[PDB]
Amino acid sequence: HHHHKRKGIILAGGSGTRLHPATLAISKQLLPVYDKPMIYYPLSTLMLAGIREILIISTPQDTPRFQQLLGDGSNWGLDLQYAVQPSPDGLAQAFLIGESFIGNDLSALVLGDNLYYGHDFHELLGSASQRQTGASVFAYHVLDPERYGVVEFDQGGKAISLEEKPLEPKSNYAVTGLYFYDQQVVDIARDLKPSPRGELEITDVNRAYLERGQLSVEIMGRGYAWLDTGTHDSLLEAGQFIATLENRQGLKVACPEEIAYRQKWIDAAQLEKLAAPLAKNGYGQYLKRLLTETVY
Amino acid sequence: KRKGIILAGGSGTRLHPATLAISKQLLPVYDKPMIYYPLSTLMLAGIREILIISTPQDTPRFQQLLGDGSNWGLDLQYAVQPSPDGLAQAFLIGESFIGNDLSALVLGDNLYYGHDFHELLGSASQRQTGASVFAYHVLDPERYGVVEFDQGGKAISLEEKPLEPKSNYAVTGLYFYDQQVVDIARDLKPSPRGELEITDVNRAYLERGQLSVEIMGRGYAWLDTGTHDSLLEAGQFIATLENRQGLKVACPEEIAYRQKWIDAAQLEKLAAPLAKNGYGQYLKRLLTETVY
Amino acid sequence: KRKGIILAGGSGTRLHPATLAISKQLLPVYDKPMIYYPLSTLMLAGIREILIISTPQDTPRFQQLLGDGSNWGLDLQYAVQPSPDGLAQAFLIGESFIGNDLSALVLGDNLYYGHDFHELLGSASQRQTGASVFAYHVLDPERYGVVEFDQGGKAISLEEKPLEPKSNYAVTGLYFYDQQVVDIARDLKPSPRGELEITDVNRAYLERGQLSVEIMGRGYAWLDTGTHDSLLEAGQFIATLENRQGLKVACPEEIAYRQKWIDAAQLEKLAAPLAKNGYGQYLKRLLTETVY
Amino acid sequence: HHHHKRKGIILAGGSGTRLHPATLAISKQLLPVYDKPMIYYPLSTLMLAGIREILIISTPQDTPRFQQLLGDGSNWGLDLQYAVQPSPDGLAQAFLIGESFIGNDLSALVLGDNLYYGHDFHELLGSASQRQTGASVFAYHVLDPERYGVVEFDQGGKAISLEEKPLEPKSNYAVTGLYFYDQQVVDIARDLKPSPRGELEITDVNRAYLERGQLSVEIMGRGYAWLDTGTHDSLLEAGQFIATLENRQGLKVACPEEIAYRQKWIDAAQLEKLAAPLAKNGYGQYLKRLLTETVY
Ligand SMILES: CN(c1c(N)n(Cc2ccc(Br)cc2)c(=O)[nH]c1=O)S(=O)(=O)c1ccccc1
Ligand SMILES: CN(c1c(N)n(Cc2ccc(Br)cc2)c(=O)[nH]c1=O)S(=O)(=O)c1ccccc1
Ligand SMILES: CN(c1c(N)n(Cc2ccc(Br)cc2)c(=O)[nH]c1=O)S(=O)(=O)c1ccccc1
Ligand SMILES: CN(c1c(N)n(Cc2ccc(Br)cc2)c(=O)[nH]c1=O)S(=O)(=O)c1ccccc1
Ligand SMILES: [Cl-]
Ligand SMILES: [Cl-]
Ligand SMILES: [Cl-]
Ligand SMILES: [Cl-]
Repeated sequence: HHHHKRKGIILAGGSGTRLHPATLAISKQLLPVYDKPMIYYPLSTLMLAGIREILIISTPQDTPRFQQLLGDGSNWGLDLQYAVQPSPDGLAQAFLIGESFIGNDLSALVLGDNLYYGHDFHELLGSASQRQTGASVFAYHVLDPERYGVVEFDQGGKAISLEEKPLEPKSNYAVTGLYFYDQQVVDIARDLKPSPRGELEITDVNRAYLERGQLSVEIMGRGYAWLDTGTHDSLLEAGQFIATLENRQGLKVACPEEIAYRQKWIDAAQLEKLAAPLAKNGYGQYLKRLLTETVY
Repeated sequence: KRKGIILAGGSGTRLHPATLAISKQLLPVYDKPMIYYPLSTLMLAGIREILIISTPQDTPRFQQLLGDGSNWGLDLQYAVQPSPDGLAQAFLIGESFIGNDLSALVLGDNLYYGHDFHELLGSASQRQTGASVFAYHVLDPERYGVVEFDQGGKAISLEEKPLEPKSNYAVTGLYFYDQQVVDIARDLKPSPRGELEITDVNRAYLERGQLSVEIMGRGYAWLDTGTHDSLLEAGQFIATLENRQGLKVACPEEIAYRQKWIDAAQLEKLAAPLAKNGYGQYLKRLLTETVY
Repeated sequence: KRKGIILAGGSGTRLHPATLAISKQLLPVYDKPMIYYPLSTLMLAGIREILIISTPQDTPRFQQLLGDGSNWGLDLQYAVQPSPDGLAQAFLIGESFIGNDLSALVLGDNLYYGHDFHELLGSASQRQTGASVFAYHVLDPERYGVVEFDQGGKAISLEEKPLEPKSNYAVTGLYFYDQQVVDIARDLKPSPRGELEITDVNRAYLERGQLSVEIMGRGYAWLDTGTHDSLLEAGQFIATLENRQGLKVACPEEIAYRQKWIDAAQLEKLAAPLAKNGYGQYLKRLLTETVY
Repeated sequence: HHHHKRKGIILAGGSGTRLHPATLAISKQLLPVYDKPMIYYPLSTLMLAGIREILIISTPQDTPRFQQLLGDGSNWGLDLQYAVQPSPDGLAQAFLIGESFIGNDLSALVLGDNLYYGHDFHELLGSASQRQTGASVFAYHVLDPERYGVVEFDQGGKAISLEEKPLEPKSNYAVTGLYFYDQQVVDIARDLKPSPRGELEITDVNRAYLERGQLSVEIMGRGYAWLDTGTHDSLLEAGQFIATLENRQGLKVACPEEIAYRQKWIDAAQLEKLAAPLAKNGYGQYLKRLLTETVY
């Protein structure tokens, strides 16, 4: 039968019991990093990549809290839809849950607990999303590559293997929780078998693209900060890091209102209304300052 | 016998958007939910029957977190504050819970630390008549109830958020009352800023010579949770203590255990669901380590 | 009468390159030089005659920083440790300074904080015979002198950096001795790792039943300065206390002032050269504020 | 009479009494930021700009400590010379003190207490130093522009005024403590008169270049961190910021040995020797890892 843009997914489900009891009353991706909820950072990340149709995947328990926080996205020039993940059966599951949302479009997956910062981050995202076929991932040098998907490179910089949490990592380059995919991903994810843990592995997805000669791995250099939210200690460092940048600059990191404003998905009048309910705190005052300041 | 209340109500829009999705006192300070700290404080004071007051939206979540308390040897109840009309409203909402008993109120977002905290709370809770509060030296007393002392160290006035504070001594968020507080609370009128003021309660006792203001010395940490920057500093402070010591601040299960409100067997069971993380490992280690 | 020693000697190459240019105990923890903290500790213990031992390179700089002590009502002297041959060498270098008197040793990079620290030090310094030390629960006891206690709480062994620690109780860097320590130090032989061990001194008193090990409870902060990460945590801990309180930890001038070793007029003069910064402003405010 | 590259200056003199008593025993620029002395960061910054001949200006009291720390630079492929600043008479004084060092060459001034971090920092420095005439400065958005030299821009992005610590800043763009100059600077600095404070102002120097149509002002964007070392509080945040980046990555910020190595001012054998004396700590172990790791 005859036939004739990129959608975003934020996976913000269960971190199981790993951070209990801190996370007994709410999901991790609603905990604040400094002044804003965690999910603002990966959300702003998708927005920075130019993505406006976004699916937020969470637990059944917490979907209402995400919905209360973010609405349908139309205040920030977005359309946000919602899906639930009954059981934390792995990251690749986002594509089965997100199958009808994705449709026949390209996609991007971002972990709902991943924080990024740096210069020309916009352009780094822009190059990944412009690649219309294949998958694109980012490799970041870390102290503890054993905890991550690890990329092995040959002498000419070419990616030649991927291993999920190897005990003896071939390099210190970890695959970050930000992923760009073409229209082949749903089918790749549908045919995965659970790993020995009992999860549908994103690293198997990425390996399938690697075996087709269609995985781009770009370096996210050391001049970027890819922050750890894995532990209570790392969470605290993430808050301190953002607080230090924000107090130094009088500018915010991953303020979604700002990113919409600079993308011109919202205008001055719209942003002025969003500042009204928050006028008596620093966040609404910050939104108001953005209306009459040129920031390069 | 003394009953406890934790007022863990709404902090307006002051910390939005971080508190949009959920109330402050369910956010963590480092490894545990903020409310673990004031709950632990009441438990250290020997108080086992405790009323938790939160917004109507968040009461299910406090309930889900803490249950009826029986697993930690407590008897928890729950009640709602529909609107943030002032801290003294705790005694009106809590009137039937209190009954004819002595009471203590702690604010749901106040963190305490220090040597002999147990005996400081115990000397306040043993005082069967009158009211006991604590005064603590702060940088910014305008934000609090401010105690003025005469040259003999005797408290002579209390002012709520004065524009010109008389000293740097702030009343902490921890209050012990006798059987008169309910009746004093019932007679309160709203202040200029629309609230039933805990400070007017304390002023009623001060006017009868019945307010014991004890100094919480500079060797105690009373931590600030009122701003994003201070919520952060507190996490860092707790983390530095717990990583130095291999011991936890305000772990309710440990406090129950050392009060002997639960025995070894029950603590073992509590450590089971969390066995794979540090928090349950910590509980397990408490069974066979002597900590002075 | 009891004399003090601060051992502020070399920490090898362990923290290089940060300590290449200058010794650790002249680096700041937040607003003040590390040594202000242990010096303040000795002063809180009532000790006014104090010997500062540093490397030969850095003694001029300790001298330049602190002078003879007379401006703060102290009597400071100085001596050198040519090589880091162990903490017990303090008593050999310090032999003639000590004379026939009681002594206390504090390590130059140890930070203490807590309620009733004054009375904890005072009960140790009042014990005119034997030796008093403090045991503190830590995560990593292998790094320290480790106390083992029997079931009655009585100390029964000390091991320096054991591979298999018997408890989590570390001996802190703060030691009170009677008139026997010099003679015990003189008889020490170097350990396998080439040092005159403070732990062998304490073991000599333990074998005579003369070692008082008191618990420094979990409500005290004994902060770690041994790593870059811990030096940082300490700055953050001090900063959080001082910014919350508008009061300083281990300001020597305040301690002198409250001991009444200097009077109002002398404190005023001390606040003059620093008047344009917070540290001198702080000193000036101490003249006309009552702090309990 | 007939005639026929860029030198660096680090100003690391007195911060007066402002941080006393912390700075009573040593100068500020020898205090560590996390694991390394402060002066390593601006030094590495000059090295990143490709500058190998560098003059360190300090107090007479502390010149030996700087010399003990850094030597003559030949271990790191540099030549380091030393000068003293008897009295803290302003930043522009570096050019009178440095006059014979500079000679007839181009120059760069960096404050000895300035910390920078970000992606493509190398390329940002490269563009400033390639400009062979005029001066080049960097403008950075900050919360407290009143404390700094402030750049005013017109509607087309063009710099039109500079004011030193204005009470009512025309923008939030502060001039950073990193400056590139052509051969005119010594003469400009010689003819300055002290300000009402009694200092030779770097902002007057920069204004003189602006009045000649020869000041380039480039934006150092918000994706860079220009950290504050002005206060005990900011110092502590600077240490936390570096510690968080370093523990996350297993890579160092402004390790001078590394920068020399990557510039190829030193070779593998030379770097191996520099690791020998530090082998039992993390810093020497880090130098050793750099010998057999490819880091992009
Ligand atoms: C610091 N960054 C940042 C930047 N650069 N910007 C400016 C910006 C926003 C949108 C566009 Br279109 C181009 C520039 C912003 O408004 N908020 C930001 O957080 S970032 O590009 O590194 C970043 C963006 C989104 C999430 C996390 C980091
Ligand atoms: C550090 N403190 C503390 C202490 N002291 N203890 C020991 C202890 C617990 C219960 C009892 Br009856 C006696 C001693 C504990 O198990 N957990 C603690 O967090 S504390 O008394 O300052 C404290 C207790 C509760 C909440 C906040 C601080
Ligand atoms: C916070 N502490 C402290 C206290 N408590 N005081 C008050 C004080 C000082 C001297 C005396 Br005689 C009695 C009380 C002070 O002036 N400075 C302090 O730093 S402390 O006793 O825990 C302490 C003292 C000295 C070094 C480190 C901590
Ligand atoms: C994080 N940065 C950094 C980087 N990028 N590098 C890598 C690098 C070093 C030299 C060259 Br030629 C090209 C790349 C490094 O070895 N150490 C560094 O600190 S940086 O460019 O932002 C920087 C360099 C020097 C001082 C402060 C920051
Ligand atoms: Cl980079
Ligand atoms: Cl105290
Ligand atoms: Cl204690
Ligand atoms: Cl940028």
